[PDB]
Amino acid sequence: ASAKADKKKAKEAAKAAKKKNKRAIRNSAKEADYFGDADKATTIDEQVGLIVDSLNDEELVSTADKIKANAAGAKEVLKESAKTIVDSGKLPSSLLSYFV
RNA sequence: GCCUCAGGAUCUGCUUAGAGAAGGGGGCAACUCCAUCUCAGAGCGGAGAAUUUGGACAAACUUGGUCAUUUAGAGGAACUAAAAGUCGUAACAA
Repeated sequence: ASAKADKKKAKEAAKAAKKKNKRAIRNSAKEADYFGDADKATTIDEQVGLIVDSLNDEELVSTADKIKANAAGAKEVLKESAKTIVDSGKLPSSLLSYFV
C-alpha cells in the first residue's frame, strides 16, 4: 500500500541519521587531518571505526557536536571517547593504543 | 520366503524463485549490494516403509494310485505233541 512506502520513507529517514554520523567521523580524520600520522592513517581509520561501532547514537551526535565545535581539533574528542570506551570495558586499550 | 513390474507413505539436499519486512552498507532525491524468520510456486533430485504384477523355488493339505512291512477274522483244512483211548492188522518172514 501507500502506508508501507511511507513507513519505508520514515525508516530510511531514521537510517539517514545513523549513517552520516559514522561517515562524518570517517571524514573528520581528514578535515582535521591525520595529525602528522598519515603513515598510520589506515590504523587511525580502523580504530575510529571500532570507536563509532562500539558506541550509541546519542554520543555519536554528542561527539558530532563536539567535532563541529572544533573542526581542526577533533583529536581531543577522539581520545576522550577512547578513554570512555576503554573505561566501559567493551573494547581493549591495545586496539586503541594511539588515542588512549 | 526369494527375484522382477509397479507403487509411494515418509525424510532430505540443490538451484532459483516472489513477497513481507528485520538489519547494515555505500550516490545521498534516485539506485545498488549483503545478510537474515517465513512461505507460495517451479524444477533438479536422492533415500524410501506399507502395498502390488509376473516368475522360479516350493512346505503343508486334499484326491486317488502304487510299493514295502505288520495286523483282525466266524470257519476250514492242516502238521506235531503226549505211560498204557477205540477199530482193523497193511509192512518186516514168500
